[PDB]
Amino acid sequence: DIWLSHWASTIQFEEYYELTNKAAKLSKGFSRLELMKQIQTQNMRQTHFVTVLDMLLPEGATDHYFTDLVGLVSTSHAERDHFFIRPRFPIFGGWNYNFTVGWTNKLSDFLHVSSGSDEKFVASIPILNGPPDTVYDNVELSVFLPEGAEIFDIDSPVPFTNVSIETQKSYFDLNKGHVKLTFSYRNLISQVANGQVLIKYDYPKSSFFKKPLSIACYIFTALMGVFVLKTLNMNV
Amino acid sequence: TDFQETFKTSKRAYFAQIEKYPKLKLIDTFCFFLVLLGVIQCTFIILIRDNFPFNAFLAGFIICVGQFVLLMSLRLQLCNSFPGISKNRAFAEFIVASLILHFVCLHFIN
Ligand SMILES: *[C@@H]1O[C@H](CO)[C@@H](O[C@@H]2O[C@H](CO)[C@@H](O[C@@H]3O[C@H](CO)[C@@H](O)[C@H](O)[C@@H]3O)[C@H](O)[C@H]2NC(C)=O)[C@H](O)[C@H]1NC(C)=O
Ligand SMILES: *[C@@H]1O[C@H](CO)[C@@H](O[C@@H]2O[C@H](CO)[C@@H](O)[C@H](O)[C@H]2NC(C)=O)[C@H](O)[C@H]1NC(C)=O
Repeated sequence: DIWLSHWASTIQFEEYYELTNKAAKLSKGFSRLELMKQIQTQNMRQTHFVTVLDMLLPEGATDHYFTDLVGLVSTSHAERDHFFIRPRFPIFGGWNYNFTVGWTNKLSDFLHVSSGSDEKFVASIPILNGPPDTVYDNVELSVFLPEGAEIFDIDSPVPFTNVSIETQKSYFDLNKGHVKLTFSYRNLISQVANGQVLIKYDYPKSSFFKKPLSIACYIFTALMGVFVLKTLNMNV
Repeated sequence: TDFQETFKTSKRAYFAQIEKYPKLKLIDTFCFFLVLLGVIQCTFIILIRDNFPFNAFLAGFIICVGQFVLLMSLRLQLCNSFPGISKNRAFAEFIVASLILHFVCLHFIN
């Protein structure tokens, strides 16, 4: 899920991975003694299980987080251009792990104002960021334009399975809400599918200032509601 | 020490106090028939041997005890009024209390 924002001038990436390790399962179960001795012997050559993941993010990424379902995980290291991840348990053959990562880029390098009209924007979104050796069985890319945006044209380099336009209410979406343009891609490769999704929409200043004016409308009708409940005589 | 002056004297004060104020007549005869409904339900629980729902008995019983309670708590505010409370504010609070008791007793009858 990505989140374009014209008031903050920022784009905000959030990703939910449900990864399995389809390698060979391990006989005699799992034993922490053989794993820990296998770490202490030498050098961690190339073997099956997953200890660290290297997330290749866009260029300037600011606020990194890595959470599970039950809480957050503190074993993550966000160095420049690279977001390293250690899960809680090492993912052996056949094991599942569902997690969530997220970061925050500025919008000045993913969004571009068109030439014919000032209030028409064109966004090009990276279709896929992840570890270097992954295969994606299902991808649904939800881009979220702001509340008054109207999508004109949609182009994708990879042939998608599905596309739809809905709305979804986030924080202070008093009216209909964000424009959720969601793509459904089926079969993708991390190394191969180098593409960017191109959305051409408009976002006029008539609908750009309707956010503080809508919150002003709720505060104003709340205070006139206070005025009606204080000019009113109830004294038996 | 036969207390013959007590029942006759308080009979004169109370029985004189009834027809001087027409609203206390409503209050104390409505209290009296609330006591009759409490006696009728209590002798229904005595006449048969079981109290089978036992939320119906305390529904129909606590509506009469509670309504008698609120009627005395209004009669004490009409006979000699409380300082910060008017006689019209003595009555709307009885209405709100009675409607809350009627809701809880219609919830508790199921
Ligand atoms: C974490 O993500 C994984 C991957 O999507 C989730 O695993 C999937 O879970 C569902 C329901 O538990 C599985 O469906 C099941 O299918 C089998 C037959 O395959 C059937 O017998 C069951 O009645 C059920 O319909 C699905 O197969 C499974 N996917 C994989 C690849 O194992 C998992 O549920 C997620 N865990 C959490 C806590 O969110
Ligand atoms: C393509 O995407 C659309 C989204 O608009 C899917 O339609 C929805 O499907 C769900 C089933 O999970 C229904 O509950 C919704 O009511 C549907 N919405 C609409 C507007 O039809 C559609 O199923 C997808 N198709 C494929 C082949 O993936």
